[PDB]
Amino acid sequence: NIKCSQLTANLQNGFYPVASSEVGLVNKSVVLLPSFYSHTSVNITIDLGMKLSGYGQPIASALSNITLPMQDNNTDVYCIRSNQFSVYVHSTCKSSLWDNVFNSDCTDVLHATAVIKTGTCPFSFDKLNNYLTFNKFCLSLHPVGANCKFDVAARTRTNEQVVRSLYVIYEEGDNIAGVPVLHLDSCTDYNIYGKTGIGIIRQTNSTLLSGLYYTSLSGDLLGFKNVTDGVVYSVTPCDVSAQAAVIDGTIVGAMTSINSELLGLTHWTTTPNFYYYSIYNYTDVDCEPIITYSNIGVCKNGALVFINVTHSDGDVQPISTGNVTIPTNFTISV
Amino acid sequence: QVEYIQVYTTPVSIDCSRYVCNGNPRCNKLLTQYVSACQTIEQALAMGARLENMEVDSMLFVSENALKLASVEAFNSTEHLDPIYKEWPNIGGSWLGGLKDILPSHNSKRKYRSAIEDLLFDKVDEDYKRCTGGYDIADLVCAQYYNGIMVLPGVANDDKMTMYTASLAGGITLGALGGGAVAIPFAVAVQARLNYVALQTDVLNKNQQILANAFNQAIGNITQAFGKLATVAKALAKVQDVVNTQGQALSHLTVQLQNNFQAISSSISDIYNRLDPPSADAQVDRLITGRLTALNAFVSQTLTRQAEVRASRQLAKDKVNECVRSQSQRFGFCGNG
Amino acid sequence: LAKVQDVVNTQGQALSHLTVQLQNNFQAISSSISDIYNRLDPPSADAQVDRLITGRLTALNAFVSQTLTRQAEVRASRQLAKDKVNECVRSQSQRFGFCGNGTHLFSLANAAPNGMIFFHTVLLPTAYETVTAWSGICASDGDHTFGLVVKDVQLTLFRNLDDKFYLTPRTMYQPRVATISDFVQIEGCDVLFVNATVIELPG
Amino acid sequence: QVEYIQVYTTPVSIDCSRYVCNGNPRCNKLLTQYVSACQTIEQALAMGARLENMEVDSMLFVSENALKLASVEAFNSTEHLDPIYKEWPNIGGSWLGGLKDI
Amino acid sequence: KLNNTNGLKTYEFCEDYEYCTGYATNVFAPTVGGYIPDGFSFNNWFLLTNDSTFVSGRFVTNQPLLVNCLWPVPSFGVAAQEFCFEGAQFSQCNGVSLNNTVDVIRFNLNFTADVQSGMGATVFSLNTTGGVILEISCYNDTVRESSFYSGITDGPKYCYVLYNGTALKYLGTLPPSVKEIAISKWGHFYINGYNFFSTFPIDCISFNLTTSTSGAFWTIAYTSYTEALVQVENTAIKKVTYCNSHIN
Ligand SMILES: *[C@@H]1O[C@H](CO)[C@@H](O[C@@H]2O[C@H](CO)[C@@H](O[C@@H]3O[C@H](CO[C@H]4O[C@H](CO)[C@@H](O)[C@H](O)[C@@H]4O)[C@@H](O)[C@H](O[C@H]4O[C@H](CO)[C@@H](O)[C@H](O)[C@@H]4O)[C@@H]3O)[C@H](O)[C@H]2NC(C)=O)[C@H](O)[C@H]1NC(C)=O
Ligand SMILES: *[C@@H]1O[C@H](CO)[C@@H](O[C@@H]2O[C@H](CO)[C@@H](O[C@@H]3O[C@H](CO[C@H]4O[C@H](CO)[C@@H](O)[C@H](O)[C@@H]4O)[C@@H](O)[C@H](O[C@H]4O[C@H](CO)[C@@H](O)[C@H](O)[C@@H]4O)[C@@H]3O)[C@H](O)[C@H]2NC(C)=O)[C@H](O)[C@H]1NC(C)=O
Ligand SMILES: *[C@@H]1O[C@H](CO)[C@@H](O[C@@H]2O[C@H](CO)[C@@H](O[C@@H]3O[C@H](CO[C@H]4O[C@H](CO)[C@@H](O)[C@H](O)[C@@H]4O)[C@@H](O)[C@H](O[C@H]4O[C@H](CO)[C@@H](O)[C@H](O)[C@@H]4O)[C@@H]3O)[C@H](O)[C@H]2NC(C)=O)[C@H](O)[C@H]1NC(C)=O
Ligand SMILES: *[C@@H]1O[C@H](CO)[C@@H](O[C@@H]2O[C@H](CO)[C@@H](O[C@@H]3O[C@H](CO)[C@@H](O)[C@H](O)[C@@H]3O)[C@H](O)[C@H]2NC(C)=O)[C@H](O)[C@H]1NC(C)=O
Ligand SMILES: *[C@@H]1O[C@H](CO)[C@@H](O[C@@H]2O[C@H](CO)[C@@H](O)[C@H](O)[C@H]2NC(C)=O)[C@H](O)[C@H]1NC(C)=O
Ligand SMILES: *[C@@H]1O[C@H](CO)[C@@H](O[C@@H]2O[C@H](CO)[C@@H](O)[C@H](O)[C@H]2NC(C)=O)[C@H](O)[C@H]1NC(C)=O
Ligand SMILES: *[C@@H]1O[C@H](CO)[C@@H](O[C@@H]2O[C@H](CO)[C@@H](O)[C@H](O)[C@H]2NC(C)=O)[C@H](O)[C@H]1NC(C)=O
Ligand SMILES: *[C@@H]1O[C@H](CO)[C@@H](O[C@@H]2O[C@H](CO)[C@@H](O)[C@H](O)[C@H]2NC(C)=O)[C@H](O)[C@H]1NC(C)=O
Ligand SMILES: *[C@@H]1O[C@H](CO)[C@@H](O[C@@H]2O[C@H](CO)[C@@H](O)[C@H](O)[C@H]2NC(C)=O)[C@H](O)[C@H]1NC(C)=O
Ligand SMILES: *[C@@H]1O[C@H](CO)[C@@H](O[C@@H]2O[C@H](CO)[C@@H](O)[C@H](O)[C@H]2NC(C)=O)[C@H](O)[C@H]1NC(C)=O
Ligand SMILES: *[C@@H]1O[C@H](CO)[C@@H](O[C@@H]2O[C@H](CO)[C@@H](O)[C@H](O)[C@H]2NC(C)=O)[C@H](O)[C@H]1NC(C)=O
Ligand SMILES: *[C@@H]1O[C@H](CO)[C@@H](O[C@@H]2O[C@H](CO)[C@@H](O)[C@H](O)[C@H]2NC(C)=O)[C@H](O)[C@H]1NC(C)=O
Ligand SMILES: *[C@@H]1O[C@H](CO)[C@@H](O[C@@H]2O[C@H](CO)[C@@H](O)[C@H](O)[C@H]2NC(C)=O)[C@H](O)[C@H]1NC(C)=O
Ligand SMILES: CCCCCC/C=C\CCCCCCCC(=O)O
Ligand SMILES: CCCCCC/C=C\CCCCCCCC(=O)O
Ligand SMILES: *[C@@H]1O[C@H](CO)[C@@H](O)[C@H](O)[C@H]1NC(C)=O
Ligand SMILES: *[C@@H]1O[C@H](CO)[C@@H](O)[C@H](O)[C@H]1NC(C)=O
Ligand SMILES: *[C@@H]1O[C@H](CO)[C@@H](O)[C@H](O)[C@H]1NC(C)=O
Ligand SMILES: *[C@@H]1O[C@H](CO)[C@@H](O)[C@H](O)[C@H]1NC(C)=O
Ligand SMILES: *[C@@H]1O[C@H](CO)[C@@H](O)[C@H](O)[C@H]1NC(C)=O
Ligand SMILES: *[C@@H]1O[C@H](CO)[C@@H](O)[C@H](O)[C@H]1NC(C)=O
Ligand SMILES: *[C@@H]1O[C@H](CO)[C@@H](O)[C@H](O)[C@H]1NC(C)=O
Ligand SMILES: *[C@@H]1O[C@H](CO)[C@@H](O)[C@H](O)[C@H]1NC(C)=O
Ligand SMILES: *[C@@H]1O[C@H](CO)[C@@H](O)[C@H](O)[C@H]1NC(C)=O
Repeated sequence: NIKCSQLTANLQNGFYPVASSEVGLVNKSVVLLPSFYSHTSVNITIDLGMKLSGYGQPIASALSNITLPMQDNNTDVYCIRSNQFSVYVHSTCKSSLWDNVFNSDCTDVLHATAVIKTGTCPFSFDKLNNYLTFNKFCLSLHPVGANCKFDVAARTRTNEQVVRSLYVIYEEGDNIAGVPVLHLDSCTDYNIYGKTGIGIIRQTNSTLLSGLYYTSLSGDLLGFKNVTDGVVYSVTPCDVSAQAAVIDGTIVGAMTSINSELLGLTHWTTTPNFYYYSIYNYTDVDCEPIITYSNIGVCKNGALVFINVTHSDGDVQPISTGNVTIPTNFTISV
Repeated sequence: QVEYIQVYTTPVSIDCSRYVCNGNPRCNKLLTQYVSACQTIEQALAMGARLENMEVDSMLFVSENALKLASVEAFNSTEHLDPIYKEWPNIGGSWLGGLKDILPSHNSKRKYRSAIEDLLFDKVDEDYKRCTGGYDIADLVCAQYYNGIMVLPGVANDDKMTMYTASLAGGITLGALGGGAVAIPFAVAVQARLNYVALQTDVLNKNQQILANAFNQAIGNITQAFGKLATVAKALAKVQDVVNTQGQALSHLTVQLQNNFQAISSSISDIYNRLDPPSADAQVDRLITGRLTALNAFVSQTLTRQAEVRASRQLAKDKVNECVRSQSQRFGFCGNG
Repeated sequence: LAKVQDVVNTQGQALSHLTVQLQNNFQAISSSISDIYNRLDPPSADAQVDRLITGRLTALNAFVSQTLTRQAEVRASRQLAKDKVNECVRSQSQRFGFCGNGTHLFSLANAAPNGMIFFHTVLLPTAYETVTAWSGICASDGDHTFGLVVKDVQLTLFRNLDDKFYLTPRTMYQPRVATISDFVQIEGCDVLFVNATVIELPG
Repeated sequence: QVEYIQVYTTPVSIDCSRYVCNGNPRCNKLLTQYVSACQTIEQALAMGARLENMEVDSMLFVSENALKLASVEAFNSTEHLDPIYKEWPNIGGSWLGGLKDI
Repeated sequence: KLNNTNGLKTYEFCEDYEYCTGYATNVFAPTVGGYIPDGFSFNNWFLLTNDSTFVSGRFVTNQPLLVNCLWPVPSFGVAAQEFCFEGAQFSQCNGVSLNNTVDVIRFNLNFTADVQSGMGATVFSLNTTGGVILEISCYNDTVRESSFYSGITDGPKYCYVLYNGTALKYLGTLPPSVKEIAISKWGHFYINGYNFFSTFPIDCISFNLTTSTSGAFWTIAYTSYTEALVQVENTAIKKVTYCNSHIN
């Protein structure tokens, strides 16, 4: 892994940046503000019409139809009037013979599926059911007043062609949520009040009286509050940076901040700044440092030494009183 | 007279992959397509720090015998004084009233630290084991660490420099080099310095008391100024500027992670939670480009500052060698007078 | 070796970065002016080429700034090199610690990529000679008492087995016989002076 | 031989809000969200100019008696000469030909 | 200070509340112009936010900190009023009032179980634009949507927005550490400084509140927006400096 990160198969001795661990499968935690439960399903029906061109290729008709659920005696504008919603697409295929009359089912060559592509919208249609929150979300077949639009396309074994457009009118907020607990002390994928990420959530006994959630200077979530009992939870990344020491193409040690095993190393010691894991059988030591870093050095047996300042006898002083020393026996230094 | 000279910079380690991608596995594969972009930044930053460490290490040194004599207790005792110096009460003598503010004392928190050093380090975070427990909300330094920004100690350290300066101070009174720590009074060394300036032909009416009193009063007024005389003001301003610049540089790099770079959001997890991968990749590429440009600018500014501190350290080395470890024959080099 | 390698690598990298910026289209359809004029009519092509012009001018400005900064730094380094040549190679310096760590004997120079390498030959001691030193001589001519100090403050006065006075430098142990022209006569004496009569005085 | 060395720069003061907003009352209200941004710029410039002024002022000095003798007219006269130099016509002497341009 | 023990009642006079109790009071008299004095404690006072909360720092902000009037509610007293956001020059004001229009109204009260409403389950009654009447009501049991509920209780309290006597919106349970409620005439509600919900713009609002037998005294502040430098430590206000003069 270090070789792949460093883009070379022959590593020179030294220190290389690694992660304290790797993140695999995780659970999802979602936290929202209290509300009533009222869920709606929005089913969109797309009827595609296909013909065969004079060149023998499938052509998707512009006479394909989109049908939204019935609302206020209409099926051209459907909007949300509940607290939660989900969206589904149901597709159908028909065939024609250049007469624009669709009476037969779609053949194997002409079979197509209806796909809704992002278009100009700042979200995907398939991602609406991923806990996105709006103050207003409302779909139309007419372009007036629309903030953005999706693209309706027919996908065939050899092609994909846009046939229609679906327009969206939305207002940001948290009143409506699109839908398909809290996990503590383990790495989890969290969506807390619209803040999304991966990390570890822990319960602290701190007492912050103001606000709901807290962020860092870069915008990362650092903690949040439970709206029922006012308990503050802290959020930390579930991996940190570490330094691996490589001598003669092998891992001999690793400096880290988490007191947990990494990189296959078992033994460890504590230094005023970090934890040093190593192959050396820990419970100082005398060895020659092979590699150096900051104020410390690492030997060939994976042991840690601290580099001291240079020592000298001292400077001769301009004093003529008592017993004094004058240098006598001289060699040459270059 | 007081003079401040900067010797080293504060080394900063940047984890480029964690700065650009906030640990997101999908952003890492996208950043891989930028060939050797993080590697170049990391290598430049590491090479600069290694060169500075090598240059600094060939300048600091200590001697054990001089370290045994460099304390207020040693200067106030008559233990190490050579037998001929029986009339003298202690090493420091009438000069001690000043030397007590400059010499290290055991009435201090850290080893080899003096009162003036305490005042300077109070008037004008290194442990990252506290940023992982999650017992409270993280502070600024822990958050910067979460963003891939670490501040490390180098070979040049407040401990090694204190040992260096204490050994330099204690080496003035070391009478011989072959064996144990033999000591001479401070007044004897001052008399030798006076003889170097001009051969003293009045051996009877010596008036070193006037010089000692003036030195004590000057050191006392300097110590007052450091805790609450234009040289002291200039030194304080220079130290404050040096400290402020590095903090501003670090904070400006963290404020660039809140920039959209013409994308829908500034959060990679927010982009990958709202868009299909074909479009989320095109939105994340802009953040990757902008966040790499920011790191390149940071590296350039750091290398320029290291280049200037090189010359500053050369001047400091000359001052130590020619004003502290010897008496200079250059006019006006070690102060006005 | 590290310094020379860093110098070479940085020089190369600056030019490489300058060259790599010609593949950047600054919000334009292409980074090739010929292709732009081949694909678009002049009124649109000019508006497309303006972006390339602006971006390339900005790149040139950045290159010029970094070049001037590097030149100032090398100017300081060249001043240091000239001082080293004049005071370590073309003469012997009286400055402590300037031409290496130790007592400077001589220096040689060789050419290196973009500069010079200095070989400083210095003296390294391996032993110390211990002598009992004196600050002066309190001389008594029966009733008249005066003092003798040393003209040169760089010399140390001591006594051999036969109680003859010798002078030595403190840089190296090279004892010599002390004569009367090496002393200055003064009125007072000191408690740390050595007591001697006119018989034992230097000749 | 002639040598030139630079001793100081030409200091510049910037009013951050007047540069960004051309005295517009409405633009200043938007810049309040960047009040830290302008304060960082102004402090960096003022501190750099204060430190150069401190170092230049501790380098220059004059002597009142030396400035009296520092003129072409004073070197061409014998008014300030010690009376033991009565055999000399003036201070400048034969070196006055080149000292008159300095 | 009153002390009753076994039928014997004693009382002491207190000039400084902090001296007799150890912590500062929230009753203050605004200076000329409507500014909070320079040594105030800011105990039930928060920074209003629609986003994350600042923990520690210094910020120049436009906040409702210009006090048109401060109303100290005496111990064992009732504060009842139907206030339309247009002038707050009342005789209950502590100090000198201002004739400016009011933007925000803040109740600086520990909303514990000892707080009781004289309107029943209704805590606030809002008359919105067009004469639409909304109501904030907290009950001892949950209410189904578009339905209705079917002196003090103990346990959780569930709070609702009612439009025509039927539950329109569910807000949540009342937390145990509510210290201030700020209401803006544009319909925004801030609880401990955070905007939890909003309604239509409010033409006029009615309330009728009391702290019962606690003997606790609290304040209502009528406030307007102003520019100020605020220092915050642990999400709490430490110092407020108004930009009301040249040196300021
Ligand atoms: C500038 O240049 C000067 C030279 O002029 C350098 O000073 C010399 O530095 C060396 C290295 O520190 C000094 O030598 C060391 O002395 C130690 C003490 O000696 C004791 O033991 C020996 C027997 O071993 C006795 O003869 C002696 O009387 C003492 O009792 C030695 O222990 C050191 O040995 C080294 O090698 C062994 C073998 O591996 C190691 O185990 C030791 O740890 C050690 O590394 C060594 O000999 C020397 O005395 C200094 N000389 C002078 C004249 O000062 C400066 O260091 C240099 N400065 C800079 C900044 O580079
Ligand atoms: C509204 O809600 C708040 C909660 O935020 C309540 O506030 C606390 O209430 C208690 C009870 O009155 C106050 O307690 C007093 O604390 C003093 C010590 O305090 C300061 O320093 C400590 C540090 O240790 C802080 O933690 C603390 O907050 C204070 O700032 C004690 O000295 C007081 O009691 C002592 O003195 C009295 C009189 O001399 C004696 O009779 C006692 O025996 C004792 O020696 C007292 O315990 C506390 O200060 C309040 N905290 C605050 C304001 O932050 C409000 O009381 C509550 N109000 C209503 C209307 O219910
Ligand atoms: C949390 O989030 C909410 C929602 O975004 C924010 O709400 C806004 O709050 C501001 C107050 O800070 C409201 O601003 C006011 O709007 C009034 C109505 O606007 C109409 O009329 C004005 C002209 O009078 C037109 O310019 C405008 O286009 C509208 O047609 C204005 O009348 C107010 O200005 C008046 O009062 C101010 C003093 O308060 C005077 O200085 C003015 O001269 C004038 O007399 C003012 O502009 C805004 O309407 C709210 N938006 C809404 C309700 O959607 C919160 O501010 C935010 N909270 C925090 C703490 O961040
Ligand atoms: C800062 O420097 C000033 C001098 O510029 C110091 O003031 C001086 O203090 C000494 C006392 O230590 C005064 O001494 C004379 O001393 C003898 C001592 O026996 C005393 O008998 C005389 O009455 C007289 O005080 C000295 O005159 C005084 N100088 C001035 C100008 O007032 C001051 O103490 C220094 N502050 C420190 C050291 O922190
Ligand atoms: C899409 O809908 C249109 C309109 O309803 C359909 O076209 C109609 O087809 C019927 C026969 O089923 C004809 O009688 C009408 O005259 C047609 N209308 C028009 C305007 O041409 C069309 O078949 C649908 N397309 C599909 C199902 O692919
Ligand atoms: C906020 O606190 C409440 C109350 O402590 C938590 O609700 C409890 O959740 C646990 C675990 O699901 C249940 O066993 C309890 O019965 C619940 N208690 C009540 C009173 O409802 C709630 O889970 C906390 N919020 C989060 C997001 O964890
Ligand atoms: C300097 O060292 C000499 C030895 O080189 C010391 O002389 C010796 O002193 C000891 C201790 O008193 C005696 O036992 C020896 O007999 C002395 N030796 C000789 C040859 O006389 C001398 O005392 C030292 N001088 C000082 C000032 O410390
Ligand atoms: C400097 O080195 C010389 C040569 O090694 C030393 O002289 C020797 O001293 C020992 C001990 O007294 C004698 O046994 C040898 O015979 C000497 N050698 C010669 C060639 O004369 C000398 O001692 C050293 N100087 C010191 C240690 O101060
Ligand atoms: C500043 O000092 C200079 C001298 O260093 C003063 O110059 C003197 O000015 C007076 C009045 O113009 C002349 O008569 C003298 O001849 C000048 N002196 C010399 C030595 O040339 C100057 O006046 C001072 N300025 C102030 C404001 O006091
Ligand atoms: C120095 O003073 C002498 C004597 O006054 C100046 O020489 C005179 O120059 C004027 C023209 O400026 C002639 O008319 C006189 O004949 C000269 N007098 C002589 C030669 O005795 C001379 O110019 C002055 N030099 C300077 C100012 O550099
Ligand atoms: C209220 O008054 C009672 C008495 O009425 C006080 O209780 C007394 O406290 C003192 C110490 O101060 C004890 O020695 C007495 O024994 C107590 N008396 C009784 C009757 O129990 C009580 O401290 C007062 N409360 C205050 C001042 O807060
Ligand atoms: C606030 O609520 C209180 C408590 O309900 C009201 O007090 C009532 O006043 C009416 C007359 O207006 C009396 O008949 C009731 O007996 C009172 N109830 C009590 C004292 O418990 C009070 O009127 C309300 N204040 C207003 C509307 O301003
Ligand atoms: C809510 O406010 C509206 C504001 O219009 C009140 O309606 C007014 O009531 C007054 C009462 O004197 C009438 O004279 C006005 O004609 C009404 N205006 C309109 C536009 O209808 C309304 O009464 C208030 N509602 C409550 C319950 O107090
Ligand atoms: C009683 C009037 C309406 C109250 C509505 C209450 C509903 C939601 C607000 C939750 C506020 C949480 C604030 C933090 C509480 C704490 O610190 O314990
Ligand atoms: C008409 C405008 C005249 C401007 C005169 C400027 C006056 C004083 C100098 C201001 C700048 C001082 C340099 C920085 C140091 C500091 O701000 O303290
Ligand atoms: C998710 O939570 C379950 C319990 O609900 C737990 O057993 C499981 O290990 C968790 N999964 C992961 C991938 O951490
Ligand atoms: C919508 O489609 C689902 C399947 O996706 C179906 O079960 C459900 O009945 C439909 N809901 C409607 C039409 O309201
Ligand atoms: C909607 O259409 C139906 C016929 O399907 C009609 O009876 C009804 O009155 C219409 N709704 C309204 C509100 O007019
Ligand atoms: C490490 O050493 C201990 C004794 O200090 C021993 O018991 C243990 O087995 C060793 N571990 C190894 C060799 O892995
Ligand atoms: C490092 O130097 C210090 C200070 O002289 C000394 O106390 C310590 O023992 C040294 N460490 C080693 C391993 O020699
Ligand atoms: C020299 O003689 C004086 C008295 O004249 C005496 O005090 C002193 O100790 C003597 N010094 C030495 C070095 O013998
Ligand atoms: C409000 O008071 C100010 C003085 O504070 C006065 O000038 C103004 O006329 C008053 N406005 C009204 C509407 O009464
Ligand atoms: C609410 O209070 C009523 C009486 O006021 C009682 O009948 C009912 O059970 C209470 N509900 C709960 C959940 O305690
Ligand atoms: C409110 O409910 C009443 C009956 O309680 C009814 O007469 C009236 O029409 C309702 N108004 C609205 C707007 O629903």
